[PDB]
Amino acid sequence: MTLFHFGNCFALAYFPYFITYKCSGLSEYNAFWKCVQAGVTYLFVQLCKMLFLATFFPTWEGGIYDFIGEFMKASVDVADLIGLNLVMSRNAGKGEYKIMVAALGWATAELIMSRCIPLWVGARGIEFDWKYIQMSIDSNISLVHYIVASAQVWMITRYDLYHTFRPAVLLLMFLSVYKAFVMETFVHLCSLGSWTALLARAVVTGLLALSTLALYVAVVNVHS
Amino acid sequence: AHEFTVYRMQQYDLQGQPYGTRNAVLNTEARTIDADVLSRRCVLMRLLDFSYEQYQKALRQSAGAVVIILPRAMAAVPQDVIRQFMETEPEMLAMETVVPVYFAVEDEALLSIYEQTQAASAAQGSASAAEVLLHTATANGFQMVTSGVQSKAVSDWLITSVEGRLTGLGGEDLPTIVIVAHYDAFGVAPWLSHGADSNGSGISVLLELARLFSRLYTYKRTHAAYNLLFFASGGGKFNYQGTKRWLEDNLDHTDSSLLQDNVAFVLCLDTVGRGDSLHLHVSKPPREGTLQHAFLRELEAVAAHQFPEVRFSMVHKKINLAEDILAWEHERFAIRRLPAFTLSHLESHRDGQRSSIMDVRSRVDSKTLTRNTRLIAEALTRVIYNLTEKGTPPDMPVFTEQMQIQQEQLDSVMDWLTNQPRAAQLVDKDGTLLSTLEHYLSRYLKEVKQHHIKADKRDPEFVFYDQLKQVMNAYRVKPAIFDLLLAVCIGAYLGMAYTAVQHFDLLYKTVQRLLVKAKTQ
Amino acid sequence: VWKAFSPTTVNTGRGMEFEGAIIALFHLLATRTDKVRALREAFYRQNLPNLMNLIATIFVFAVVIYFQGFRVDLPIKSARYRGQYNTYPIKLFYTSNIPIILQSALVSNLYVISQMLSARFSGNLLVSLLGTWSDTSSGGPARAYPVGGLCHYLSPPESFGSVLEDPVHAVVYIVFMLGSCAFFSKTWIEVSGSSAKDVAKQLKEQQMVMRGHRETSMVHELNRYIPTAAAFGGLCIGALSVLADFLGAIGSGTGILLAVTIIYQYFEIFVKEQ
Repeated sequence: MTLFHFGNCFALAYFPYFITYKCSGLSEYNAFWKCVQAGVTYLFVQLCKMLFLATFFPTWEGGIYDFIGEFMKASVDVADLIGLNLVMSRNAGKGEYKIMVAALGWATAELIMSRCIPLWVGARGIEFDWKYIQMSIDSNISLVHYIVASAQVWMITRYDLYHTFRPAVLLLMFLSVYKAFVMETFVHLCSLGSWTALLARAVVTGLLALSTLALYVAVVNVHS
Repeated sequence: AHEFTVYRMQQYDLQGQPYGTRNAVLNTEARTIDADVLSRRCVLMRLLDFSYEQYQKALRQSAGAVVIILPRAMAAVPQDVIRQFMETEPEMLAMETVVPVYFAVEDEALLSIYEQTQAASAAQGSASAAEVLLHTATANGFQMVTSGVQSKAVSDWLITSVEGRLTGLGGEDLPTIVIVAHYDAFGVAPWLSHGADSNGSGISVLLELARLFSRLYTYKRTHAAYNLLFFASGGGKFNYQGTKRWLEDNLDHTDSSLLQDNVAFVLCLDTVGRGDSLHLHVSKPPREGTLQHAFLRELEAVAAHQFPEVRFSMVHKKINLAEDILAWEHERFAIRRLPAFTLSHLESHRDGQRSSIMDVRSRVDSKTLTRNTRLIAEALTRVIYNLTEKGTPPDMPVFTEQMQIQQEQLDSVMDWLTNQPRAAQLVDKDGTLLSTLEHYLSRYLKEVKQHHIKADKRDPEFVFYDQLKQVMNAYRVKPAIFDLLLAVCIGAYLGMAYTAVQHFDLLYKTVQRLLVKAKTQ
Repeated sequence: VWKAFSPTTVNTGRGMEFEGAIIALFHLLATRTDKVRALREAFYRQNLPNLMNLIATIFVFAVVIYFQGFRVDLPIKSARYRGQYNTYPIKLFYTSNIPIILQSALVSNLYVISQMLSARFSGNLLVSLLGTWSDTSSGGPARAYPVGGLCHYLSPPESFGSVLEDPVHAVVYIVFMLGSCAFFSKTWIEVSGSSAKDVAKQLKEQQMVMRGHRETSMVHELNRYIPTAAAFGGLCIGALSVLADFLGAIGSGTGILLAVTIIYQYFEIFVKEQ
């Protein structure tokens, strides 16, 4: 049973990334090595982020929920945007290709580092927990979030982006960076159940995706 | 997961005969007795619902394990359920079972698990196959795992007996009366074998007698012309191993002259803490004119005159050498030809109360114990000082005022004995029980000594096993059908995701049209 | 690699700690609520290999490779055949790791002799001058440090703190390492047959001639660079070793230099044969 549950969790986490990779046409462009390079960039950025946090921020000893600490972590999450920009600048191609390569490589690298080991050790345990399935869904939400963030970074980095659109892009980037902190604060404040928290994260990511898509379409059409 | 303590049914070999459970490791799903198939399952039974037939049914079905849930208050449990369990308990111990049997004290989480398992077991019969599949898929299974390793034999367990002596006025040559009580408890679970009545009451009586005689022997005016030996024997429930070794050491060795020729009689105290009936068990009826007969006459006279409520009678059982286990401690002395008898409230040694985990401090009545102690003390004193020949009437109690038995000191001794289990496999040489018993005896008695018996390596009379106490962890689990349904759901989700990505162009065009319309308006 | 990834657990008094810096970092991050504090402890652990030490080793490794790449290209033409242009590279580390190896072997022999003399002949003035050894079990696996004599001056200071406490010792050690490396490099070129004359002979045997220069002229041109390259390279190698030791790089500054240069020379041999 434990192997079957682990296989189901692994399939749910992994297959959406493969489907996105095949359907987006990245396989046609032989982008796999570019995605691997993006993942290496993610590993480098995450190491720099951990080093920055340890060097500059002492751990708060207050028992109460560390609102300052979570806000600081979200502020450090800007490094992920910088890394995504570096990956897109390093990668040549159409804007959609750059966005998809950066998002897919970053999300896959995060999935491998953060969820595979917990899936491997925990999901093979005797005890059944919904948390592994929730984490597998959360990886798909992270993948969508990274796609949105990469699209936003590409739009802001566009030389031709009109000044009217620029504040909207900056606001969307701000919301994307602070989304994790806001969601954790909201879940703590409302004592939300794990399923409700996952649903709320999905809804927020979907709304961000829809707004980013609408802005992207408007920006492309304004130049078409 | 929920972790709770489980007490395993004891494993031991006596005279080469295997007893109890051989397995200590469990890794099976929990089920109730109601389940049709118990094979390779952990069967949960409550003591209130426990029946010997259902336990046999689980063994017949090769249950993976049996866990018996005990109510937290033994006194609270109805006395009929306890009586039935006590009667079944010797048969259960006598029967060797491969299936591990554990005892768990009730906990709210354990009860909730038991109820959930019972509901899951019942639901399977009541519903159509589609409903059963849906209920099974949504149901939570529990997996019971023991943290302990497989049990192993203890090759060098030592049973320790404590002896103390009071010398009479005239020295060692004077006739010696030996008062013996075994301190060890026995029951289905050693950790639950408090043995308050069996034989905590007897130990309490022995200690009170030791105090009273020590006080009498302190003063020359009250100093008797008898030697008194108080012996607290280990392994009484295991064929009186400690008594046998102590007899061998005293009688085989010429230096220990006290027992060879000077033993007036041996009084063994077993289960004297309860009941209004008192039975004197004798291997051979005392001959007229012998000191043992004098003691019997004094005991009957004191019971009839001072304590008419107490029904005293003599029970004669011939010793059967064929039987592996001696019925009474006095039989061991009788084999060595020492005159000995056992005083007990039990009509028969086979009573379940004598060897049950249900023998707890609440069962023992302090008033009954005090009365029996007074009767024994008066009878012994009357024999020792030959009061009846001196013309002292039977109705008059010697033990009044300064020599009155102390019911608070008896209650304290009973509480101390019952605070911890005194099973022979749990009583270590360095244990607090032995050290306290030796110190207490040493206060009132002279020449307190500890005798240690070890089973022979070539032919061990008794073998004990470890893993009597373990932690059992109940893990929540889902059945394989649930995983199959989840896999189907995941496949459908992946198909929907693939179609959504394939049709994303339609969404993109729709958004482009909506944005154009918004610009136009 | 072992210090980086070792799964062995060492029982530090507070707790069982993984020896491997990376494994310890992951275990501490997983098991500790204070992830930032656990990371800081992994970076600045006093008793076990640190992540900072690993980063220092990586930085040294990159720096050493960068210096290794420095070369002076001398244009050589085949005299017999027109148009064949080769460069004869005079590397900055012309004498290779051999000056380090010779210095370390000499120091090692000195330590062995000193420890024997101290063990067998306690209290003799010559023995004390050569070295006095004391076993310092300061909350760590026992290490015998030379507390007096020449061996003390030859020993590397364990930290910047020790350098601050004993500045004279650090200066003497640095001067000794640089001077010995330069001296060994110069002597090695003469002993090795790698002098400008010998290289010119090898080029003549290979029928390679510098453009516009006779074979005799080649010796003079090579003799301008090779002695300077040898001595400066030995000094640079000593300075890099001292810097890596002060930075606390895992595997030692000497070890890292030796590994990098040996790997580079093996790679060059592999490419040449291939």
